[PDB]
Amino acid sequence: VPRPNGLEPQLIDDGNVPRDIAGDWVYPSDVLQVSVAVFRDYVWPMVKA
Amino acid sequence: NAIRSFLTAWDDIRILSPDSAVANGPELIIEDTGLCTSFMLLDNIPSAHLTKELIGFTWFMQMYQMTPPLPEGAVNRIVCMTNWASLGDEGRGLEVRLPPPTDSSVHAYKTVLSRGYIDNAQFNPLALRSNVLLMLLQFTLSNLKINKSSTFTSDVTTITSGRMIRAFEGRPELLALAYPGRAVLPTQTKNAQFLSTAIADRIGRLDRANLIGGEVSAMVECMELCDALTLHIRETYIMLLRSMHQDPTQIVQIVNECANNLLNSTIPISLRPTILCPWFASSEDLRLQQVMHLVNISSNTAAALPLVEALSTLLRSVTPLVLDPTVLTNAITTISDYAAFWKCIASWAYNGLVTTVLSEDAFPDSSQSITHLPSMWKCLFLTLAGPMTSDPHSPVKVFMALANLLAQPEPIAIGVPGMHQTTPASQFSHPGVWPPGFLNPQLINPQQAPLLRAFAEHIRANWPQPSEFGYGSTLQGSANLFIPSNRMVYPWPNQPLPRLTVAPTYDSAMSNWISTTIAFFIRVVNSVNMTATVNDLTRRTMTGVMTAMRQVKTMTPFYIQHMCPTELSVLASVTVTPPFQVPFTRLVQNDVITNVLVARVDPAQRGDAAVDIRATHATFAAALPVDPAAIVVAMLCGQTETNLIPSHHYGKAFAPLFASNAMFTRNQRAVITREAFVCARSAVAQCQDAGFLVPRPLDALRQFDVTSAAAAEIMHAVNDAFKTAFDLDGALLDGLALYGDPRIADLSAAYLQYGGNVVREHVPPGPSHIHRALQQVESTFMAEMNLFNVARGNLYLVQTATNGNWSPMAPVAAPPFVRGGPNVRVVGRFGTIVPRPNGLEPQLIDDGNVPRDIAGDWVYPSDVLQVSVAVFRDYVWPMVKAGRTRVLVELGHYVYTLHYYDPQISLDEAPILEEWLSKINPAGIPPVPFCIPIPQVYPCITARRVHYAFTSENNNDSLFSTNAASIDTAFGENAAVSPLRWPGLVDPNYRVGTNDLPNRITLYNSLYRYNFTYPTLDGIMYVRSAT
Amino acid sequence: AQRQFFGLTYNFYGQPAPLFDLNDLQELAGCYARPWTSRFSHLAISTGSLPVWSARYPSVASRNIVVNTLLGAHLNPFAGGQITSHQGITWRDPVLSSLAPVPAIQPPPVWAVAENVLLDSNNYPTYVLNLSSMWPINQDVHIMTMWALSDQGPIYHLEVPVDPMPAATTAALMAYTGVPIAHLAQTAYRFAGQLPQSPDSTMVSTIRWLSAIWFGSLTGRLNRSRTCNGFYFEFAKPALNPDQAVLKWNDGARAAPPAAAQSSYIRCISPHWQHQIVEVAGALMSQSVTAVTGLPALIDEATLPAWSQGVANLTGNGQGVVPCLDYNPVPMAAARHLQWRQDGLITAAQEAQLNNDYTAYALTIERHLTAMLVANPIAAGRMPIQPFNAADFGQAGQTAAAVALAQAMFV
Amino acid sequence: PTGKLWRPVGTSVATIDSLAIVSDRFGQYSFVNEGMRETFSKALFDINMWQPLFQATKTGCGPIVLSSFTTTTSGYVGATAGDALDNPVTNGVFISTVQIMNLQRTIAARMRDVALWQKHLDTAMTMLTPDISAGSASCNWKSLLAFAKDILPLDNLCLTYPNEFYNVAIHRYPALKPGNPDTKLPDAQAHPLGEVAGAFNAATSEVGSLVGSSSTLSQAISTMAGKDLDLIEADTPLPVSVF
Amino acid sequence: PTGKLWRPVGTSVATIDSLAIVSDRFGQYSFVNEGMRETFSKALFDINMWQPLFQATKTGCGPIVLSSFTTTTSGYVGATAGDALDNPVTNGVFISTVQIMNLQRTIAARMRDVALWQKHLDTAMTMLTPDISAGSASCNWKSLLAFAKDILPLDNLCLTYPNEFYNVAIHRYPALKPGNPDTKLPDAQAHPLGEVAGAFNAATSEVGSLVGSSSTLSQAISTMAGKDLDLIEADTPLPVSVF
Repeated sequence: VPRPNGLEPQLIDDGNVPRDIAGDWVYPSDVLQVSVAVFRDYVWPMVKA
Repeated sequence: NAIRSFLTAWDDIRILSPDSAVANGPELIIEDTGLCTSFMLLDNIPSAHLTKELIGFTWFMQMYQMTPPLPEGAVNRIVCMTNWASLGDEGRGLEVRLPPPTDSSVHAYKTVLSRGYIDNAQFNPLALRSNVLLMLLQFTLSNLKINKSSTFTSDVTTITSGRMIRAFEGRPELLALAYPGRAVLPTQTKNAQFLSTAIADRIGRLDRANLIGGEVSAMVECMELCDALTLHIRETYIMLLRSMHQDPTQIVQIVNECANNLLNSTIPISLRPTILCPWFASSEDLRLQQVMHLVNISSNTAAALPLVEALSTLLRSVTPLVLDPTVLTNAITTISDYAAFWKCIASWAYNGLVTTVLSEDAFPDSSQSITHLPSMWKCLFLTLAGPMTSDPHSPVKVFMALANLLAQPEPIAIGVPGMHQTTPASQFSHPGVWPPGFLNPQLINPQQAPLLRAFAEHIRANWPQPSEFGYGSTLQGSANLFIPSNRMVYPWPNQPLPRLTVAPTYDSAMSNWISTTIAFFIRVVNSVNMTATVNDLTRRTMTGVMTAMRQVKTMTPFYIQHMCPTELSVLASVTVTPPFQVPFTRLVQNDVITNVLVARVDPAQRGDAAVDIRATHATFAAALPVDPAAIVVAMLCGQTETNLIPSHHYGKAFAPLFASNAMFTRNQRAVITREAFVCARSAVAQCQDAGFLVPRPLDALRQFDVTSAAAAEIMHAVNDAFKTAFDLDGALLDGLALYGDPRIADLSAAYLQYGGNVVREHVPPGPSHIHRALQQVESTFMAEMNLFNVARGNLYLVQTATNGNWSPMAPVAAPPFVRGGPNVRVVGRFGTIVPRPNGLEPQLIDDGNVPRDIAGDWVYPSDVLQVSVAVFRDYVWPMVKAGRTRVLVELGHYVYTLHYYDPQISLDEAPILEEWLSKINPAGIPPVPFCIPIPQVYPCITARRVHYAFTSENNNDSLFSTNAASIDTAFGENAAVSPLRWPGLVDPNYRVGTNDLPNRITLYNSLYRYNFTYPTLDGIMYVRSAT
Repeated sequence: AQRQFFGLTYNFYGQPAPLFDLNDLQELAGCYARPWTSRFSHLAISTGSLPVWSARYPSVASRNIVVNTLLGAHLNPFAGGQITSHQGITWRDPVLSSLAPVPAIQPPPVWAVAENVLLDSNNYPTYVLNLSSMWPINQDVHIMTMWALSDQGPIYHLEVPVDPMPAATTAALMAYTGVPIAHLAQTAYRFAGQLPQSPDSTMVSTIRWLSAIWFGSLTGRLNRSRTCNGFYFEFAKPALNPDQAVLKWNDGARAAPPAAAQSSYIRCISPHWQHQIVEVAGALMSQSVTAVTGLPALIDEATLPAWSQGVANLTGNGQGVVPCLDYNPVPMAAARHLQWRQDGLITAAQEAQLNNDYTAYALTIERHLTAMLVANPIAAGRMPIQPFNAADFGQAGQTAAAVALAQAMFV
Repeated sequence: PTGKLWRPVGTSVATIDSLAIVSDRFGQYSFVNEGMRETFSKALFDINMWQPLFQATKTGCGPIVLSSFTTTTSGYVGATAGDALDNPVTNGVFISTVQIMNLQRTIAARMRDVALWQKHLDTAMTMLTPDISAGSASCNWKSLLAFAKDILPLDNLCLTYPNEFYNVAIHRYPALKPGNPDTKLPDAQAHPLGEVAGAFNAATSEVGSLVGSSSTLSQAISTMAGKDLDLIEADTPLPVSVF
Repeated sequence: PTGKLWRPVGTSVATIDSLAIVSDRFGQYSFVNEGMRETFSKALFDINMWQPLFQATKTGCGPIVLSSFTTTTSGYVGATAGDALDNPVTNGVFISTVQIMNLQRTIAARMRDVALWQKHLDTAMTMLTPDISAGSASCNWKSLLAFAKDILPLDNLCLTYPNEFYNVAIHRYPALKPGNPDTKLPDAQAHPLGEVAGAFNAATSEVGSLVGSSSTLSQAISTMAGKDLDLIEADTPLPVSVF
């Protein structure tokens, strides 16, 4: 979920409560399959940093 | 278009939004930045060219002349004309332009029943209330627009300097009219004198900046002139919109739930001071929209079928299930398109508008034996496919088919009187006719009729147990009638899609049914009786084939019990027409819905009992024949695509569906049908004397009792007006005016269960904003009918030869003679002159029935005058021109039309009058013709002229002012500019927003210019992911 | 218009410096480090129902609770006249926009850290001589004042006249129909915080009429069958997002104007307001009114925290004060459902049903805050949670009196 | 309902223990049931009557409306949480303790005020038996007045305010009928504030006096049940106390 | 509210002076507060009871409904313009003076009528103590009747109307239970018009008699406050009058 005026895009966590990308994530593979388009656009630029 | 695109996350492909028409949306948003008015101050008689005197102002050298804010010249009336100062993009093609009182305003009063016989030069006095209601209904609809706020410009024009007025680019001409008082040239003249007392403060805009998003304000408070009536109508429509506004943010949840999480999205939406998403309709409304579609479809099966195929497509074009007999054929072949099926599941979603019965061909002629193989098979197919249908009588027709075939080997007595074991199975289609033996297997004997006591035993304990499931979102609004809110009713028992395995795929309700049946027939084709005609080899070949079917690995039984509910649940939300669905019932007999019917009024209060045509059809819903032979195949061969992650599949499919904002078209067409109803029901309930409780502000206007047939026209005029205003597609409300009584009270749909019980869903339309305004308008039409040319009160015809002063409208002298007064005789019906032999003069026939003589003064009820004008014009009319008689025609109201003349040109009025009598006939009267003298500015020797007409009530209220361009007036009925019309502009005790409405249409008010933005969602949409 | 706001800086809770560090200045949403016109900035673009809260900001009122101590830590003007600077951070110029690092060549005097500094407003002559530019600052400081004069929930102010809604009010309100309470707070605040309005402006008496019209709905008095003047708030299932309110319009049986004025300050004692976007919205939606129009009277010293005792021109103790009726979300909504059952909106079975579905929801609010206060103490540095203690969460004060106020406010 | 009003207290659904006497800075609101308003109104009514004498002598302070001591709270009103739960009253009319104090000391202070004047009015009124019990009987007003102008001792208060006492009087003695201003004649009927009560005390010729015969009965009924006249010749041991 | 009803003589705006007792051709409408209707209803109720004896003897004139003496006016009702201003009553029920006269002389005329019969019914009723105070006790009806057929002196009125007095009686003595017409047996319960009152006078075995013990107390309370028993050994000068 994206956030307004300069705020980190929250990555909807497991419990279903959007959390933030700068941290440690556990990607249930299946998820990563129907989601890469996103992964690569928000978490990926993050991992490189 | 609420939604525009939907870049799906997994697929990354932008799905953009797109006998039964394609439901389009109602044109809910029109707006004009021009003056909010529909009562212009058109001047009538032009000014006699005075010599200006004071010209425009003189800035330094230049001399700025400004356009006179108010109409100047002889006589300036207040001629009604919707959107006359309209300066917006467009307008709902439909208005009200009445010509100044000097012209035949008659035309605008000829909708309802006028068309056809009435001469284009006269209105129907009998159908006046009916014709004024429709005339105002167009004055409302016409004025249903939003007021964009335009662009202001700080005025630096002295007196009003500092005030922020409004631009008006479209046509700068308005800026003059818009603010009367802004820069008033001291030229002392009726007009200028008045405009002088204008409060500098009232002009321009009130509030300060306000919610300034970016640089423009969210909603300013212009002050411009705007007739309280028009300002009030729009202030109603602004509410109609807000009413159905939908919180943009919640839209994510609606989609999330309506799709069952299979599809989850996110739609960023910039919240603003302004924003307006008219996409929401309450369940309260959606039900009046449901029972509405129920009326348009009616008994007509052809209009109901479009609905079940609309779904039969979506269903099939989205199912993971792929039907194919290859496997089945192989299996069977050794030892030896499916619309029917899809039009059976999509048939359940509408079980209650169109049931699916079994084609009569399926049944095996009751006179045929069971030994007849082709027959016993046509029977086995009639069972395997039975439950698959939605006929409340299938469990019987099925059992019955076999009770027929073996009528001799198992001769069991049938309880239902007048019917015997050999009665064609089809025939049984009423919960009454059900055999008692079938209702209780015990009744049949095991050794008397083995197979039957075993077959009924089978059905009593095997026919699928109905069930249900929720569907759609909770923030949606049920929209369904009989079954609980946003929650359907399914034939077979359903369960959450279990991880495919050998268990769920053989334990389904249908698997059991398909199984135990084939099991049962295998013992039937092996009966001792069969021997008679069945060969030993072929009897084995029969067991060979029926077993192939039973053991065939069909995957549909699993789909129709785990995966098919999740489709309908969703598919039942993305459809412009929600699913009408009466409860399912397996064998419970007395409660199995016999009839389903819409009632245009609760039976109790329903005068002239008129059942719902639907009753005529045998089965309660449009009986759509489905072939068993086909359905069975489909049911016996439904393998799914090898690789199949239910998650990804259903996801990809329901993606394109939510891209087409067809879910919101439903909420929109809904809030307009509830408007067109609370307004239709009212207009037809106001023309009949008795009938549904609706405030009758127009009860004084003469209108004969509207029959059932007459209403349908007041009904087509209302319904047809709405469509034109909101340009809609298909039916809408005409279903009500095409059969039955157009005179509806309160709609209700109810089904009666054989158990002698009638559940009746009443569906009262929640407060119609449009109608609330209309009422306020009708209420105004009474206190201000002159602004529409109509005039109240009787017309006197006493000849008056005065050369002095005249004003037919508001006559100062006392009524020539009251009706029940001394010596006045009412002319009796027919008004028959009786010629008298010999010297005696012709005398009129009295109302007391005893002929009296003409010389004197009569009271002519317009009804009589219209059924003998010929006799009137040739006996009493002349006796009137000669100052001998004084008639007093009685018309409650009517359309007057006056002609101004030169008080200096002596002219008799008799001719200008008979022009009138001439056109009067039973079918209708032409506008009453008064002759008023043009107000002279300088003392002038007036000429003697004889006048004949003039009213009892004062009807010159229309007259706005006379000689605005003069320091005063010397002769004609002079009328200074009344401050009353402008309590806002003139009076210091005004109160922003305060009307007067019911009593007097104010001009310079205080409207509230809006500046709405229409967010158009287009978000990302992620599927669920295998696991 | 109006220029004379008496404020009060946030409490330190026994901590050395103000509860916020350097990073808070360059993290605020919207306009860089400009604390003015912030609050409802991170909510400018709605994505869904889920409440916007990250790692550093563990709750809804977390964004505001932080901009408060950050605000007071840089409020020498109005309380001293100077501009000062805290930890090398100061305002650009007299207009007071965003906060940049202390300018060289001519640095301001170092701010003397102090707890609860009374703001006089007139002490800074530049304010009145430049009102049309630094107007938002008045609305914001007022917010901080209402938040500072309470250790448990922002103290706003309800009212309602003796006579019915004006003719200009009913026409202005019929524009915020399908608008959740969360959004009404955003439109209300963003209104009174950008241009000097008048105390008797049309949009001011309507937004105030919209706040008190919301309290009755929150109490249940103004439900679907009892409107104040055709306006109310329909509440959805508590288990299905109870945050949704929306100002629906109907034509049912309206109530009646009270015999007298019901001016009364309200508060939410239960620390639940922190994570509830509905409570924070209801509070800030009312504060927008007391901004353009300073406190109608003084606040009661009856209870309140130990630091708001006898303020300059905010909290009194005499006869010119107005009592503050504080409530508790759980018992309030438990009494709100009880109103619906009385008139026949819900069945007697949905009475004890909605209570269990809500008390479970309010439990999630409690389980969340308690887990956040432990994660982010107070002695660490910042105060995104505000030390409420776990001994509370269900000690409902005179909530029963707030309900009796709604019954009296709409007879 | 009756008793003090209670309202839900603490976290939970309304219940028999949720409730707590809604006390506060004013004391506890006790409900003012229909009949209990009859008394305080009947008490204040008898004071308002003396309005013309309160202004004349600058005492008093305007008419005492009972609606100045009450309020319009709402909650459950009983004697105990348990039973108060069965009396949900909405916008009932309760009087707070501190108010139950004024309506008390006001009716007391005013009661003294009038009790005094009311005594002077009397030594002058009864000083000419304005009450007969069979048929009528007048006494030309001039004389009457010019007479009491004498008798009345120099320290009354009916000589310092004649038609300031007279106006109070007219409402207590349906004997004195004031002459109507615009026809300058009596009225036949006499309209004293005690309109009904005074009608039902007249010795009605059909039966002595309802107010009398009624009480002489309820009075006897009291004794009959009280002392224990019933059981007067009971044949069995009875504690002397029973006597 | 209480007192006579007033209305704005100056019209519309009702201030503390634009009022005036709304008098007229009927006298002055005085308000009939809730409790004061209890009396006139309780009085008329005790007369209607004797309905069967009024018809039998052609006297009376139908049942007396209290709704025949009142009206439904509306205005401000107080004791004086000043205080009447705080009692705006709409469509209250007032009884005009001339009416307060009939409801009076009617209840008086009828009261005589019944007072007489009611006396005959009694010399016959109490003439067989229809009242016990512990457990029950019957007396086979035939005998009872055939007995009083004797005793009762030839000038009673219970011999001229047996079951015209009996029907009046059944409503006053829950001892006489009439045999139901369609089961021709008693009723166990006895339903006399004084249903409640008669229930609350029975000597309840738990505590003597509520009607007794209640009064013997209020009676004593009267004295205690009255004479001035309080202050009985006060140590300070007291006017003999105080005694």
